[PDB]
Amino acid sequence: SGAIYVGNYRVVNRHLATHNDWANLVWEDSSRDLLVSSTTAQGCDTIARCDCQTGVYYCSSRRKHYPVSFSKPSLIFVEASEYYPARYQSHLMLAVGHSEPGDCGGILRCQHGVVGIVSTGGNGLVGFADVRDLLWLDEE
Ligand SMILES: [Zn+2]
Repeated sequence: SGAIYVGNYRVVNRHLATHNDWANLVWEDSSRDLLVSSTTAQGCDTIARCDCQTGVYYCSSRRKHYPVSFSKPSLIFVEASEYYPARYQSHLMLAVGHSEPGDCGGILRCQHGVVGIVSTGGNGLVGFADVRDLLWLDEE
């Protein structure tokens, strides 16, 4: 589990979105595993605006933050998980690292801020749903 809180926005994995998230929907995209809902309170996370390929992610299943290299956001074929079939996921970045289903929502961060959240795992790879292209999170 985990979210990003920027401005009046809450960013979560679409497959973990709550009723309250859907009842306050701003934007969602199944192909990215993302959903954004509106918040009453201001959040304090900063979204990275960059093309970094190194950062640190939180892995809840090891109680650890791991420094990783990660790939460019791309359309990647992902094996079946407990929450999606095998499919193409868009705007996904991979690193070599541990990722359980419960690790979804863990933050990947670089020097510029939050890059994205854990979305995929297996075969010794962790996949992150990029948010750096969602420039509208910075405004309105
Ligand atoms: Zn960066």
